Amino acid sequence: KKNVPHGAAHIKSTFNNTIVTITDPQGNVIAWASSGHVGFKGSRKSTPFAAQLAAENAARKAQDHGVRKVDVFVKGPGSGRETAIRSLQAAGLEVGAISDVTPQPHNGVRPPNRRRV
Amino acid sequence: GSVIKKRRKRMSKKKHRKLLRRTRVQRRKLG
Amino acid sequence: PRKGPAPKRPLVNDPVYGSQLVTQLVNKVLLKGKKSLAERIVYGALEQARDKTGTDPVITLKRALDNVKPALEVRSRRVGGATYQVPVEVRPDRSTTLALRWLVGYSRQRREKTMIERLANEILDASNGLGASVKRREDTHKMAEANRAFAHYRW
RNA sequence: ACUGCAGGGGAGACUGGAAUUCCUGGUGUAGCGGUGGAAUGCGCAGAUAUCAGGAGGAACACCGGUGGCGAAGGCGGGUCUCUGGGCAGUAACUGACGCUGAGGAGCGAAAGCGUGGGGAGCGAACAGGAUUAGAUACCCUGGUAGUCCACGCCGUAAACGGUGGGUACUAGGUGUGGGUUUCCUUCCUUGGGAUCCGUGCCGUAGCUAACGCAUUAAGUACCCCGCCUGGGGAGUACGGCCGCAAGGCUAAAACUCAAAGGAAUUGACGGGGGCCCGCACAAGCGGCGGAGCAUGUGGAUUAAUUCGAUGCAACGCGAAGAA
Ligand SMILES: [Mg+2]
Ligand SMILES: [Mg+2]
Ligand SMILES: [Mg+2]
Ligand SMILES: [Mg+2]
Ligand SMILES: [Mg+2]
Ligand SMILES: [Mg+2]
Ligand SMILES: [Mg+2]
Ligand SMILES: [Mg+2]
Ligand SMILES: [Mg+2]
Ligand SMILES: [Mg+2]
Ligand SMILES: [Mg+2]
Ligand SMILES: [Mg+2]
Ligand SMILES: [Mg+2]
Ligand SMILES: [Mg+2]
Ligand SMILES: [Mg+2]
Ligand SMILES: [Mg+2]
Ligand SMILES: [Mg+2]
Ligand SMILES: [Mg+2]
Ligand SMILES: [Mg+2]
Ligand SMILES: [Mg+2]
Ligand SMILES: [Mg+2]
Ligand SMILES: [Mg+2]
Ligand SMILES: [Mg+2]
Ligand SMILES: [Mg+2]
Ligand SMILES: [Mg+2]
Ligand SMILES: [Mg+2]
Ligand SMILES: [Mg+2]
Ligand SMILES: [Mg+2]
Ligand SMILES: [Mg+2]
Ligand SMILES: [Mg+2]
Ligand SMILES: [Mg+2]
Ligand SMILES: [Mg+2]
Ligand SMILES: [Mg+2]
Ligand SMILES: [Mg+2]
Ligand SMILES: [Mg+2]
Repeated sequence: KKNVPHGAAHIKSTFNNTIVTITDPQGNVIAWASSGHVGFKGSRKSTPFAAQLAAENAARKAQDHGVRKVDVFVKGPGSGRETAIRSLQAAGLEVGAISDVTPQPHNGVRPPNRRRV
Repeated sequence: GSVIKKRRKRMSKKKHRKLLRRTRVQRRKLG
Repeated sequence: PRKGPAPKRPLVNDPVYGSQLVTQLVNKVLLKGKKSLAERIVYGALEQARDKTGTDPVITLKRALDNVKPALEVRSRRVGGATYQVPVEVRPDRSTTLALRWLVGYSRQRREKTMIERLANEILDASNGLGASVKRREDTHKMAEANRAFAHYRW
């Protein structure tokens, strides 16, 4: 019963996963279908195919609640950063404004030890 | 191969420290 | 090999049928050098077929081949600690040859007396979409579609 | 001394924002996390995600550099307070007051130790998961000390430029940092030149075993100090001094070897890099390993089972004919 025509697609594309959330402009999530939600597991959730199915699922579920017009906040150093937003484009949302919101620490918390692989 | 010269010293020092740690108690603290 | 692709071999038109796919399917069927034998087998299959088809036999065989033609296969590759498969598009000259090679392989194990009418009913049931190679088409297809996620490694 | 100058030099107090974590709430549902692939793990009791607020700790993105400063170790979010050194110019002052420095004293990364705080993140130990023949590891999930603060202790680092300090001289070329000074001076160009102090690169003479150094010397000389006298034993034992401890400092001998070493050359090799080729893989076709037999060989046995061939490149081989 919650009807809102405008929204924001927050996209988090980490080296393992992609998470697409559709919120109102105020910032209240409605749909969040992610790369595990679309059938995937393990290392296959890092792939752009999983990205462009998770974004499609999020887009359709958000349209079911009535969003035509989304603006995208993308974040993360993952490979599903463009496949996802074209998936939202081609699943019926209008892309609107595109930004980048990847956090940039002003040399704050000490990072974990480098992998000796 | 100048690192070999460091490795011999390293092994000798390592074994000496291991012996001291084997004896940081009345094994050696009495003596 | 290393120095580009190798030239293919031309295949001349069939005398009985003004078509090349018969001339190439018979060569697939060929084993140990009995061109005569394989040719009479293919011709007997089509000439047995026309009675139960009514349609021209090469038209029927084209209908079958359009069914059993592959589009996208499951070619393997190992990258890290685990090998997996890659969905890759199949060019038509490979696809038709693979399809009719499947036809020959599964007609060598189908349940009738002898291979003349074995291949004959193979052709008609592949033109009608019910056969063993037919079901291989849509099981290899779904196996490759379940690995489309790895299509981003195209060598 | 005076006038200027540059600077993350130091200390103290206050203070700023990003980000991580956690908490409170809003939304919202079945995943999240992680890997080469997983699992342990987190979540379905509402996680991940997203929004708002809040708590706290640590480090201070962009500036930022090859740069600057400091004796070295080291030093940067901002502001204020206190404070050290350095450089240039004037020639006002003193008039050799200099250099070095055995001992000695101070300073001295990180780890560590004591007491008291603090603790976000990271993270020795530890635990689980994974890998593996094993895996006391590398990878993952957590995670204690510690990392932070105050005050003491420690006094060691590849504390390195592996190059002690001072001074004088010995082609240049080109950057960059801080001053001063002369010419088109208002043609502004903030160009050209000179000089002082840095800081780099390249290079001559010279030096070097070579690598290379080369006005910031590893050149040419002088002064003073520290240190070496083959490799191990050993920076160890004993003694002593210091330290809460860890341990540090000083520091041998017996014995043993004929080497140990440094640079460079040629190859070889690499689970190094690049280019390429080969039925090498790949795509196929047909086989062997299964059966029987032929033949050779290992083994065995016999009176002899002649001898040779034993990865590829020995084994239907010497043997293209053993009754
Ligand atoms: Mg200061
Ligand atoms: Mg915050
Ligand atoms: Mg907490
Ligand atoms: Mg909550
Ligand atoms: Mg949250
Ligand atoms: Mg006088
Ligand atoms: Mg002294
Ligand atoms: Mg001190
Ligand atoms: Mg410390
Ligand atoms: Mg402490
Ligand atoms: Mg302790
Ligand atoms: Mg404490
Ligand atoms: Mg760990
Ligand atoms: Mg373990
Ligand atoms: Mg303080
Ligand atoms: Mg030392
Ligand atoms: Mg250092
Ligand atoms: Mg030294
Ligand atoms: Mg000197
Ligand atoms: Mg200079
Ligand atoms: Mg030079
Ligand atoms: Mg020399
Ligand atoms: Mg000796
Ligand atoms: Mg000692
Ligand atoms: Mg003693
Ligand atoms: Mg040596
Ligand atoms: Mg050498
Ligand atoms: Mg060499
Ligand atoms: Mg090579
Ligand atoms: Mg060839
Ligand atoms: Mg092959
Ligand atoms: Mg056999
Ligand atoms: Mg023999
Ligand atoms: Mg042979
Ligand atoms: Mg005889």
